[PDB]
Amino acid sequence: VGHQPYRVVVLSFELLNAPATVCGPKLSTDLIKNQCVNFNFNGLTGTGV
Amino acid sequence: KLQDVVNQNAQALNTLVKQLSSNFGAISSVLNDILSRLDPPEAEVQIDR
Amino acid sequence: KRISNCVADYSVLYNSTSFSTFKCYGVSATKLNDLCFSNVYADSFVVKG
Amino acid sequence: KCLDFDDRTPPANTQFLSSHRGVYYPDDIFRSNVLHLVQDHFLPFDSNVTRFITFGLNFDNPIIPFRDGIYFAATEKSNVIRGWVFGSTMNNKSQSVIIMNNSTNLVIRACNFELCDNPFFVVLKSNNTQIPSYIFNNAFNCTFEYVSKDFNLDLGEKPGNFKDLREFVFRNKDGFLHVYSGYQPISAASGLPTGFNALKPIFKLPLGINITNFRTLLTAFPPRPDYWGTSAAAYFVGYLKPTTFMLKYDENGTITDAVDCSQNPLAELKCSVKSF
Amino acid sequence: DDVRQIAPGQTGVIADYNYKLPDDFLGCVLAWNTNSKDSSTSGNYNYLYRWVRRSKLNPYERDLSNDIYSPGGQSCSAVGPNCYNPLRPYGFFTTAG
Ligand SMILES: *[C@@H]1O[C@H](CO)[C@@H](O[C@@H]2O[C@H](CO)[C@@H](O[C@@H]3O[C@H](CO)[C@@H](O)[C@H](O)[C@@H]3O)[C@H](O)[C@H]2NC(C)=O)[C@H](O)[C@H]1NC(C)=O
Ligand SMILES: *[C@@H]1O[C@H](CO)[C@@H](O[C@@H]2O[C@H](CO)[C@@H](O[C@@H]3O[C@H](CO)[C@@H](O)[C@H](O)[C@@H]3O)[C@H](O)[C@H]2NC(C)=O)[C@H](O)[C@H]1NC(C)=O
Ligand SMILES: *[C@@H]1O[C@H](CO)[C@@H](O[C@@H]2O[C@H](CO)[C@@H](O[C@@H]3O[C@H](CO)[C@@H](O)[C@H](O)[C@@H]3O)[C@H](O)[C@H]2NC(C)=O)[C@H](O)[C@H]1NC(C)=O
Ligand SMILES: *[C@@H]1O[C@H](CO)[C@@H](O[C@@H]2O[C@H](CO)[C@@H](O[C@@H]3O[C@H](CO)[C@@H](O)[C@H](O)[C@@H]3O)[C@H](O)[C@H]2NC(C)=O)[C@H](O)[C@H]1NC(C)=O
Ligand SMILES: *[C@@H]1O[C@H](CO)[C@@H](O[C@@H]2O[C@H](CO)[C@@H](O[C@@H]3O[C@H](CO)[C@@H](O)[C@H](O)[C@@H]3O)[C@H](O)[C@H]2NC(C)=O)[C@H](O)[C@H]1NC(C)=O
Ligand SMILES: *[C@@H]1O[C@H](CO)[C@@H](O[C@@H]2O[C@H](CO)[C@@H](O)[C@H](O)[C@H]2NC(C)=O)[C@H](O)[C@H]1NC(C)=O
Ligand SMILES: *[C@@H]1O[C@H](CO)[C@@H](O[C@@H]2O[C@H](CO)[C@@H](O)[C@H](O)[C@H]2NC(C)=O)[C@H](O)[C@H]1NC(C)=O
Ligand SMILES: *[C@@H]1O[C@H](CO)[C@@H](O[C@@H]2O[C@H](CO)[C@@H](O)[C@H](O)[C@H]2NC(C)=O)[C@H](O)[C@H]1NC(C)=O
Ligand SMILES: *[C@@H]1O[C@H](CO)[C@@H](O)[C@H](O)[C@H]1NC(C)=O
Repeated sequence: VGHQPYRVVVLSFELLNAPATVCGPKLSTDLIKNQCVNFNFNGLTGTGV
Repeated sequence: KLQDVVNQNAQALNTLVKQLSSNFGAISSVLNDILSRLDPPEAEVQIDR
Repeated sequence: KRISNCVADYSVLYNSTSFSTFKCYGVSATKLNDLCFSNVYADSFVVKG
Repeated sequence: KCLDFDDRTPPANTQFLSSHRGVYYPDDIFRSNVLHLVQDHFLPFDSNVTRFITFGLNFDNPIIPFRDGIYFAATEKSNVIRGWVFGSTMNNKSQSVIIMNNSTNLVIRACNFELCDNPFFVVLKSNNTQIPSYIFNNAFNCTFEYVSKDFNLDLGEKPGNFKDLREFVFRNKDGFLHVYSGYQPISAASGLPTGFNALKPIFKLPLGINITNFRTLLTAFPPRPDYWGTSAAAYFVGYLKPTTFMLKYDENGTITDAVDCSQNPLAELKCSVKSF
Repeated sequence: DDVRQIAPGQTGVIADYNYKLPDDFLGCVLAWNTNSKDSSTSGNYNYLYRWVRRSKLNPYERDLSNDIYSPGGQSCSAVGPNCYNPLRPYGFFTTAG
């Protein structure tokens, strides 16, 4: 097994303040305003109004 | 002298606010970033820092 | 290779691909479905075990 | 033989307040003479609680959703209510657990049960003897069984208002079903009594099943074999929500008081500076 | 190749749909090769795994159902296109890698 071939793929990610190109399969919801909610915008999560 | 007292208090409060942007050896100064990137165990390491 | 404008759903690989090695460094693997990435590169090659 | 009743009034589902009930021990750490601020799934104080009654011409056995754990309270003069079924589909397709009390001993059994539409025990009031009845038609792929020691259960009818309050908390976490219990002597005719009671841990069962629904198991009292009848009994269901409580342990490790931090400004004050 | 998925904080077919360990796990994982005992020259198809599921399992939870799976709604009475058997045999062979 030490001499057998192995295919390698290295995935390199960038997380900048820029539009998202690749995304997870998480499903979206409607906006809720003026309420204390948990939010998730392009994978950036938080709690607030 | 009265102005000096005012300035000292205002400057101390501003420094307290600015310290939040300061990293302390964690991967990020934003709590939500390490919360959204890392699973709870290593997240607890960074958050404790 | 640059990967853009897509949904990264690894579950499609579950019935065809093994992945002897799967190691993530900047992020957690349980977090991948909840994240959106600004940029993704894929480097591919072959090495022995 | 799944037997169905045809003269049952649909449940009223009247709402009552749970004054200070539903407190339990959230962990297994022994604590003595301390105040403990803990954030967990508790029943908020003075929250609405649904009532299910089988006093007369009703055998109230709906499938009630679990919704992240429940508080259950039975006003039981005649031991009518004994046992539950917890499951997801309440079918032979999925695993479900029956926690029942027959006459002799308590039985906890997890299998693929062919659950009847109306599972129930039959107790002839005249002879005060149970007739064997089938909660399930068949059972297969059983993964857990526990049977307790034998005892005696009083099957006789009891007059007057309910004298017993049996309280339970059911929580499903990490493949473990935590069952907490408590008992209180009451004299209440129609409502949930107002008080405080902390339920001690009784069971931590390693069932490992997805529990989304449950159904209470009740005994029917037919005065004649070619009919069905019910003795008076009622139970109450509330839902646990994630909230911060301040529990107060005495020297024996017993919770003797609690504060719900979100109830009102005075409670928030007591939680903010930890004191009663 | 699946043994690595038996650990806290892992994703894979086994961790998502078969056996999940808590993030705070107190214990030890022990694993040993059983080629001779559990494989055959014809092949051993007794051992199965759930390859598809609608949601991820919670820690220490097990799923014993054998319902035909459809990706979205679409109740299917038998196995066919867009209707799969959720369980998949491992197919252990003595000469496998
Ligand atoms: C899970 O529970 C259901 C509910 O009873 C079972 O379905 C029942 O299966 C029996 C046996 O196959 C059926 O009886 C058969 O009825 C047909 C007429 O349709 C007759 O030709 C056969 O000789 C036999 O009497 C019964 O109808 C059926 N009931 C329903 C409501 O579907 C099911 O079999 C159980 N699954 C397992 C694995 O035990
Ligand atoms: C309440 O439920 C329990 C558990 O289902 C019942 O216990 C069971 O009682 C029967 C009858 O006494 C036992 O059957 C006997 O088993 C022995 C083997 O130890 C055998 O030699 C006898 O010939 C007979 O088959 C059964 O083993 C026992 N189960 C357990 C787990 O102890 C109990 O009878 C029920 N009480 C009621 C319905 O009032
Ligand atoms: C959960 O319960 C089901 C139904 O009781 C179990 O499925 C049954 O598994 C047995 C084997 O343990 C099957 O019998 C075998 O059938 C094959 C093919 O005909 C035959 O070659 C074998 O000699 C043996 O007789 C049975 O057919 C099967 N029934 C169904 C409806 O699938 C299942 O194994 C249980 N899950 C467990 C125990 O984890
Ligand atoms: C923590 O638990 C211990 C042990 O149960 C409690 O100490 C015990 O207190 C009872 C009080 O009911 C004592 O029993 C009886 O007290 C009555 C009161 O007059 C007396 O008439 C009886 O003859 C009998 O003594 C019991 O002796 C005592 N046990 C000891 C001291 O070992 C303690 O009160 C509990 N802490 C609380 C409730 O805060
Ligand atoms: C425990 O069992 C319950 C019931 O079997 C599971 O709840 C079910 O979860 C699935 C998957 O999240 C839900 O399907 C979804 O339905 C929505 C529409 O409501 C659809 O947009 C999605 O694409 C997906 O098909 C299903 O509605 C839901 N059923 C109920 C009654 O809530 C639960 O996931 C199980 N828990 C575990 C840990 O397996
Ligand atoms: C393995 O999984 C893939 C993806 O889940 C399956 O490919 C799908 O096949 C169905 C037909 O059965 C198509 O309708 C889908 O469009 C396919 N999806 C993709 C992404 O290719 C494949 O069928 C599965 N293989 C087996 C043997 O079950
Ligand atoms: C990798 O891609 C090749 C080429 O598409 C696949 O080989 C095909 O397999 C299907 C069966 O699903 C056959 O119907 C085709 O005739 C095959 N084509 C060729 C050119 O061989 C192969 O199955 C793929 N492997 C995986 C794991 O997806
Ligand atoms: C408890 O449940 C009742 C429902 O019976 C809630 O609604 C009240 O209903 C009565 C009549 O049924 C009205 O007179 C009240 O005005 C209703 N209150 C409302 C709408 O706020 C009641 O609100 C619930 N209380 C709590 C604390 O949950
Ligand atoms: C007494 O109990 C037995 C036990 O089954 C029952 O058959 C009988 O009917 C009961 N007595 C009367 C009067 O019903």
